[PDB]
Amino acid sequence: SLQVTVRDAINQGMDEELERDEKVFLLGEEVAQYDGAYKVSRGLWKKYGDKRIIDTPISEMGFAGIAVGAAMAGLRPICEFMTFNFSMQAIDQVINSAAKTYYMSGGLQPVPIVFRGPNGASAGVAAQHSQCFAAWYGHCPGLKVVSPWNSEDAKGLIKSAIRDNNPVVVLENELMYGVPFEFPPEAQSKDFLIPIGKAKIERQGTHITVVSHSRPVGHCLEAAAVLSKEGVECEVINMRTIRPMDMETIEASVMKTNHLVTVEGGWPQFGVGAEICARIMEGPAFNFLDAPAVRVTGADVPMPYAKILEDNSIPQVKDIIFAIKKTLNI
Amino acid sequence: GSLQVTVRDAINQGMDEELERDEKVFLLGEEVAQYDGAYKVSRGLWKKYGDKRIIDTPISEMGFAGIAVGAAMAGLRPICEFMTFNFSMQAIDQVINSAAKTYYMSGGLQPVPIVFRGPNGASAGVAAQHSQCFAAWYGHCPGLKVVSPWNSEDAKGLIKSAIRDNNPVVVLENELMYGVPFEFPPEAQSKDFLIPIGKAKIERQGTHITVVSHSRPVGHCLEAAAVLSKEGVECEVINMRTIRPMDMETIEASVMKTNHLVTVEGGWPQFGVGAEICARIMEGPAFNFLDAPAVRVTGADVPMPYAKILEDNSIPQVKDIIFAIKKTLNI
Amino acid sequence: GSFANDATFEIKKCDLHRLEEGPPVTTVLTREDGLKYYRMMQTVRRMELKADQLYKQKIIRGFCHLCDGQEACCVGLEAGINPTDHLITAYRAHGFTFTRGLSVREILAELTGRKGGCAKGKGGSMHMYAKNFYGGNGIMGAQVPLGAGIALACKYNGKDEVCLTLYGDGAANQGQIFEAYNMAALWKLPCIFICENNRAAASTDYYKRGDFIPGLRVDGMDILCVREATRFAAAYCRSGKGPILMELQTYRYHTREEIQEVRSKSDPIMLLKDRMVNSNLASVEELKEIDVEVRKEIEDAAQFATADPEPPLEELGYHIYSSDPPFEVRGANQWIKFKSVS
Amino acid sequence: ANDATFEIKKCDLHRLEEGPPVTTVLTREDGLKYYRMMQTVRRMELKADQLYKQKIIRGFCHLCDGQEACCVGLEAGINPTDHLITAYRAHGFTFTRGLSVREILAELTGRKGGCAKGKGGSMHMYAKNFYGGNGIMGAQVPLGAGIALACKYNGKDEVCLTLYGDGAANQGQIFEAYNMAALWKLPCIFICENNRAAASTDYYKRGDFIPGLRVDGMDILCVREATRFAAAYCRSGKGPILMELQTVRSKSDPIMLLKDRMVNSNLASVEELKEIDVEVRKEIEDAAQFATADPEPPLEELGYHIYSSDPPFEVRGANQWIKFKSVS
Ligand SMILES: Cc1ncc(C[n+]2csc(CCOP(=O)(O)OP(=O)(O)O)c2C)c(N)n1
Ligand SMILES: Cc1ncc(C[n+]2csc(CCOP(=O)(O)OP(=O)(O)O)c2C)c(N)n1
Repeated sequence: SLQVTVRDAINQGMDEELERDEKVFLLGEEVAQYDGAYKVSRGLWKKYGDKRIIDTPISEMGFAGIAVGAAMAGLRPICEFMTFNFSMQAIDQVINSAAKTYYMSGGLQPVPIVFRGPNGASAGVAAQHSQCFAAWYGHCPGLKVVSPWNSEDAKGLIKSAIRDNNPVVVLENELMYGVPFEFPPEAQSKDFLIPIGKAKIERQGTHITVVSHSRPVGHCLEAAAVLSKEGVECEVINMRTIRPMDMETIEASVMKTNHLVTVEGGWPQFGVGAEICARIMEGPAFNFLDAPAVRVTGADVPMPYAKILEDNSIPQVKDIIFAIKKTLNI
Repeated sequence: GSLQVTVRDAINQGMDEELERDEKVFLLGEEVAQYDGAYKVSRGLWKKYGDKRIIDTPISEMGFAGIAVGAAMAGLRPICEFMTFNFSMQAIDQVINSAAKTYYMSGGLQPVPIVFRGPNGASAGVAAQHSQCFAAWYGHCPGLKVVSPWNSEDAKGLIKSAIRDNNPVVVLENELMYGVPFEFPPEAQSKDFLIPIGKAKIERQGTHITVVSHSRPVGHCLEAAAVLSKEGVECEVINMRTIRPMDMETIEASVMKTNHLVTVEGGWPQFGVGAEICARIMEGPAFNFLDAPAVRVTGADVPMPYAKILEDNSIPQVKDIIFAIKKTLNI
Repeated sequence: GSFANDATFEIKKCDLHRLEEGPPVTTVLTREDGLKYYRMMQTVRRMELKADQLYKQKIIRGFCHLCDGQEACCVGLEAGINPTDHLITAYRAHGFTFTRGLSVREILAELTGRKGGCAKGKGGSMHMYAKNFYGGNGIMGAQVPLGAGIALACKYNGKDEVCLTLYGDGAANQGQIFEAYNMAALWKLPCIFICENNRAAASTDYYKRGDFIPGLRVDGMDILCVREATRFAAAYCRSGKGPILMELQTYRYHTREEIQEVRSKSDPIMLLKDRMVNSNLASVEELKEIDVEVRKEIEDAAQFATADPEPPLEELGYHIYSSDPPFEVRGANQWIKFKSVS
Repeated sequence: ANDATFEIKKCDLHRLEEGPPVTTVLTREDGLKYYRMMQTVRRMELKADQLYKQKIIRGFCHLCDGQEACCVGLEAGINPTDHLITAYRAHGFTFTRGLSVREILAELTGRKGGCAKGKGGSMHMYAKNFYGGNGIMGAQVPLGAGIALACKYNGKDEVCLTLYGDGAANQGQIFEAYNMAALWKLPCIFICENNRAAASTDYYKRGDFIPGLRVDGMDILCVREATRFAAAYCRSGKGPILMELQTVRSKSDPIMLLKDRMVNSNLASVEELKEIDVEVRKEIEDAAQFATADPEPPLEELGYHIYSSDPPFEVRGANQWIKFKSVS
């Protein structure tokens, strides 16, 4: 076992897929000689060169469309947005040119492409650099949307994303880049894959099901550890995939715990938690709920700059515990 | 003294009356001037107000949308039309990052009075890239206000409120509703007719089930309610009108009487409008009043196909609403 | 009663931008190529006229943009490139779908939204795809970066293939086109940017809009003039000199709007007709025999497109993802489940 | 000496027959004002750099040190009734457009005394006729064209300066703004801040049909004169214009150039400019301590200022039981 950060785990994933398939290449801003805007692609340009690691100008709509074009022509690009806030300039290419193309062609033109980059809140980057796009991209047919949390999640999903013959959006997290995790030998392998569409239970529990994705999954584990000292066993579930989400794992947990709380970083209205709550109500686990499911989300505001204000615009550990204790009437 | 007025004419009345009221109001977009409007919504406006107020733009969505937002920052009150809202994705950064978030980031110093209007959602044979509904996307974002009119009253009252609001307002219209006539009462014909943003309207009183919808499917809900009424099932059809901030008190008050809830929408199911209504009803005071789980009627989970038989089955039909209602009521 | 095998023709001189020498002003047209180009143009013409008829009869729904009057472009460009080269355009792709190899039966059946269509009735007029034909695209300007990426793959694979990336003059102010100019020149992509000008913009010299990219303005009603410019531009990209911009000046047929003064003087089929008869490459009787065969083939295809049934409802969810296992997609309510197969 | 004439570099032209003059007159009063303004911006960015390295400032903090001849030179060529907008490197322009050093630093440190009450940070600071910094690159360029549209709309002969860096010069929306500005003859001055990924580095030519001029951005007198020329061009109704400012310390510091020019021509003494350095340096330390000792904004104001001219309402916090009051 090794100590591997999520940033190093993504670097391992992309490196192994570049070495495996010469049709795979990476393009984006500062991905080459700068070693990555967040050092995620460090050393890749020194290993593969201008042909496979392509520094692009600040022209989001332009190089995203260029990536999709190369994907239609038979290549397997990795298109990095510096943050996904900047993907809104290219979101027409993601949705209309990439996601919908295979369906419109009647099964003739596939688009094997990956859109990766950090997503959601950071630290002091204010309103225009803190938006979470999990619900937006998960809303669209023809896409696959994933949101890794730890190092295992990051490497396994980035490798599945590249090998999938369809557009995959990889919503990363900047604050998770530098966090180390125990990396078991199974994750160090070049054949390590995490299938898209299956969630992982990070903690077994019996009193309440807590579902989350990306960085707040760690806060759920912190909350569950505090509540465990009080006799409350939380079952924390890591979505991993946003579309198509693994509701069967959530439903099976709710049928055991009889309680559900969703935790997400993005905005509340029409967000990820809203879909999970609608699905349990339409689904077979609704009769097993002994209390309504509640959503823990970010504040319904543009992200403020000040440290004290941003801290209260993001789900905190005490916010998860408070919602959990409300659900259990304790 | 009522008149037969199409939704297209009601929007045209709204914009015309607000242009005459405030010289800071102007309309820009593709084909809005000499072509009389891509869907004839802005007919006659250029002949009345001229090049200064009705501005034909090139096909440069990100560019002229940003120009509108810029003009709004300098004190004007633009009306930015997208020919359809599929094409707004090229300009969506200006709506979200430049317009919605600015007043908050400025600390309350720089308001952005702007309106984004145009048809939204499915049409007839326009395929996948021309049929997307953006109600959930724009409703997801703070600093915006999102409305979705249905009939002629909705269109004129909301378009006038959108122009008078000092903040970015998105008006998601519907092309298939443009040519539909409705009885236009004398109160709506006035130049002072306003429909407040954030309040829903009950289109039909009922006691057995609450049916909430917005835009064109509201008419299908009324058609379903008329069919079920002959069978002894009284539906309470609710027209949201506003997507953000939606009127949950009106839905909650209805569920407390009917004990059943069905949402009907044209857009995609996952992370859509119905998902928020269902999540909010579960978090709210009305959850204990439900005698059955709330179910969602949405569009099919696919890119919009072209063929008539396929497109017809990718959109909520009246029989699909009746089917969901009878499932909820176990009849 | 004697037919010349070939004939030399004077072709119009292209206006240049950042180029010292342009395409030749003379070209050789053989009898076989003339008859081939003529049959191809007359097929595209009768196909668009039939589509216009079905559109008026409301058998075709939604959009139906016709390219009649521009037959020298889609046929002229095909004569100057290889089948192993790549091409992409916007929403007016009926002619290019036929010139890139698809049959008139497939194109019309797709227009009528039937199971026999090239896209199985899923795409309609704007989304038809073929081998090395990356289709029409409904979002204006979006196909320009897509084509630049196809050119990137051409350079990536190093088989000396080029990509033709077309856009109309109405799309020439899309910002993403200028982003594609800068990247294509920066990486020397074998991309031929083609602006289809139909005769809004502060500069109407579209062949100069690439600034650093050289351009040439071509008469798009002369098929031989288009063929020679395409051969020139394709050879330019194959030499590794990077991208090139090409403006095709054409006119669309779809009182003051008399404008028979374009059909009478500049019709591309009539120009190739007059050139071949005066140079003894073919007879007037020969070209009338071709018109009859083409008209019969279109009516036979239109009959197929009219009688062919709609796609089955069971295939509504098919082909959402490629190379994926089967799954179910949600319909109008949670009790409607469509099976989705790759 | 009361005044003195100075030689300024000749601008390279694009679609212009006659350009800005190659000589200009600088008065003693303007020189001392330009020097104090430039020296204040310099000491302010160095102080912010220290606080940024000390992590007192969070997130982004793009500094404009070395570009003091731009924001001060541009202000000397425009009126307070003119309009200006730029990207994320807006600290200098915030001060030249009327905000005090205390407000800028307190906003950088995220305190209630900031100009945006700690809500915006480094990239989103607004002032009178200053439409702020913008975090999305290129997006501010169409915005400036719209502000120029309002200038023409109101018809009081006002202009808008729209700045963008050389790294953003390949944003497609800029070319969309070029085409519409010339089409409608908008009084928009497109300004590309060039320092040292682009097929063409002649940024003053990228407007094609829009005329351009390339200016020495290290000479404050050359920036002022080129700006007056570009402003007069837009006020005459000739439409937009594009202006490239090119912006080592041994013989290119903009403060060192103006300092040497005024002393050699007896416009000021070395002792005067040193006494101004002391006055400016004291003002920076006084503002920095205020920005450090000032408390954070109160949590009760987290939801304030979401909509303008609206009735009060409450917004949802981290969970459905946290409610923040929102006031316009
Ligand atoms: C990005 C985008 N903006 C606007 C439109 C709407 N639109 C489609 S074609 C077109 C041009 C008008 O159609 P046509 O009569 O064919 O003129 P042409 O396409 O020849 O310019 C417009 C405005 C679009 N399809 N995409
Ligand atoms: C549209 C957009 N794309 C990408 C980014 C991310 N980004 C911010 S600054 C930057 C490069 C600028 O770096 P620096 O040299 O510090 O600033 P400059 O000298 O370019 O002004 C990038 C790619 C952005 N802010 N906006």
